Amino acid sequence: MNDIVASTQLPNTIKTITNDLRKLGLKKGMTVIVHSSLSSIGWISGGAVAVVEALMEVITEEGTIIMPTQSSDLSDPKHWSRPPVPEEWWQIIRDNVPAFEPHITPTRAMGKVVECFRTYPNVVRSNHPLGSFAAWGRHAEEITVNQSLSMSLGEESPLRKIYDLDGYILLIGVGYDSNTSVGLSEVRSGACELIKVGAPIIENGERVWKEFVDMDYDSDKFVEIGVEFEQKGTVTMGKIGNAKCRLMKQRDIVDFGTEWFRKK
Amino acid sequence: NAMNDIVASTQLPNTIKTITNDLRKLGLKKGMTVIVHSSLSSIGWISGGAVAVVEALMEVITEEGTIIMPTQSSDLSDPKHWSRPPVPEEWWQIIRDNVPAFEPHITPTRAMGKVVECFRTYPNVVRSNHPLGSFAAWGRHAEEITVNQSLSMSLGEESPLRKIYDLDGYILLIGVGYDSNTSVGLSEVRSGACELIKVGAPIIENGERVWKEFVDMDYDSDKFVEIGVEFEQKGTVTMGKIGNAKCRLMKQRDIVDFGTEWFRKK
Ligand SMILES: CC(=O)SCCNC(=O)CCNC(=O)[C@H](O)C(C)(C)COP(=O)(O)OP(=O)(O)OC[C@H]1O[C@@H](n2cnc3c(N)ncnc32)[C@H](O)[C@@H]1OP(=O)(O)O
Ligand SMILES: CC(=O)SCCNC(=O)CCNC(=O)[C@H](O)C(C)(C)COP(=O)(O)OP(=O)(O)OC[C@H]1O[C@@H](n2cnc3c(N)ncnc32)[C@H](O)[C@@H]1OP(=O)(O)O
Ligand SMILES: [Cl-]
Ligand SMILES: [Cl-]
Repeated sequence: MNDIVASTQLPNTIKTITNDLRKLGLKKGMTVIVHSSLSSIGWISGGAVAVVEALMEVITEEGTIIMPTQSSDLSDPKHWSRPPVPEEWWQIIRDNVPAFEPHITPTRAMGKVVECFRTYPNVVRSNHPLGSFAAWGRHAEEITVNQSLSMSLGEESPLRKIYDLDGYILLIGVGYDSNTSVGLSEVRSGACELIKVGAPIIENGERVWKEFVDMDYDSDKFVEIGVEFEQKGTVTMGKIGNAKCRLMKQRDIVDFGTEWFRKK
Repeated sequence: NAMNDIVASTQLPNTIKTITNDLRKLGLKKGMTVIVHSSLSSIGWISGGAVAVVEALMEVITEEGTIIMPTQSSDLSDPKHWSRPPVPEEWWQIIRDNVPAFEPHITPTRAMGKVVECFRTYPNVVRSNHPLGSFAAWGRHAEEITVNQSLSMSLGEESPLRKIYDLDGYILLIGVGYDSNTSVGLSEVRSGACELIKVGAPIIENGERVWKEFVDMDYDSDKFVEIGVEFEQKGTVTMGKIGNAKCRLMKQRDIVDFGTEWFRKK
């Protein structure tokens, strides 16, 4: 916090952030999926809330804002790597981990900006226990509704609805390893193996541990993809405060990513 | 490596069930009024994290009891007085003109913890109207406790601390000490322990952002830990473990009355 204060000349505000966003190319009526690091911007008067109102101010109710709202805490611990756990636990976890509930389940590894956004009124969340998304504005409903359990990031997912709407991805202080849209590139190219997975859901107002199948998604290659993608000079770059940001068409990068994965 | 440590220091995973046992053996029970302060990590590894702890509390207290937690948002306060991290005066007036108004369902808390962030978003959980020192509550007296908080004297005789007092309710500390024990700020108000300062914050007055100036105590938890140590000598605090976390259950009137008397004796 001390550092963030020191590295900032004047405070970022809803107004400054809003300028920065417009200079960069965000505009009224656009569809955008947003990924962010709050600290990278520098000190902000209002933190997470300011970044959310600024996005809202620029895009407006006639535009649409989406953000990933992933809750991997709820996943089968068999496959747990980041931190791992003893096999005696596994079956206890499956039998006791609380079911997914849109309004309730916290995100993990998404950031304060996402935590703040998902609790806003009129912001709606998709129905996936592990790979949900939240959306606001004009196509909120259409984007978040009827996500399939299997293939969370596939052709029945919000990623594809953003694709069909020819929308944009915005990266604030983060690189391609956070660019969830490229998962759809994975699916479309068959980049990863399938695995049997599970999660807890409310089936008939009744907790149930549901097994189903998904890709072993891997953002390991995303950064590489992004570097080679940017050689085409189709990404807009500029600062929000101190943060290096990026604005691109989602179709652009998803299509590049599909072709890239195949070329291997 | 923290998540790693927490896992390593845990024998079997904490769950809604285990946490609920521990609460009951400690003395939490149906129909009780309780203000809860916590460190999630202190418990050890929990299947479901914050959500587990929240459900466990509801499971024990039930809709016939009441749960309260502080939902403070000091981010929104006049930067003149900022100490923890400070900011150049050139900013100060900009901050007052631009920092977003408080909104109960919107404004994140600062320094309260994941358990509070999770709690305040639960349905049926209602939050008081203060832009800096709000509280959130659930169950039988949720409404009565959180309603009509005065601007000035946030933690005073028009605050939720007092409503908890009148109800003869409890304080629960999970993995945290008396420096987190917000109730004692009533003791401060009752005893006149701190100076009064002209403060401000941004509110929605008529669907309209307004910077409001008003007056409060310069509240100081610096002495709480000392107060707590001397308080516990009377042996009226119940102690026990939730997972790995050393916990404490006491009657709020007990500690607030001791605290009022303590502060005066000086
Ligand atoms: C394959 C896939 O799809 S990947 C999943 C998609 N992922 C995403 O979209 C998330 C992408 N973002 C990231 O990965 C980021 O690196 C993060 C969020 C993980 C980490 O970024 P951070 O800035 O460290 O975290 P975050 O954005 O939550 O903001 C919190 C930090 O901002 C800082 N902060 C607090 N208040 C303020 C303020 N007023 N002004 C500026 N900074 C502040 C604090 O440092 C805080 O950290 P703390 O929680 O340790 O106090
Ligand atoms: C006088 C007054 O009015 S002041 C007091 C008002 N405030 C309060 O009552 C707050 C009381 N609590 C405190 O003071 C504590 O020190 C805190 C909350 C500030 C810090 O406690 P922590 O345990 O570090 O954090 P918190 O309670 O948010 O728990 C989240 C942490 O638990 C850990 N965690 C995450 N998942 C799990 C899990 N399944 N199991 C266990 N731990 C987990 C993580 O470290 C997380 O922190 P990070 O993810 O940011 O690294
Ligand atoms: Cl668009
Ligand atoms: Cl008195």
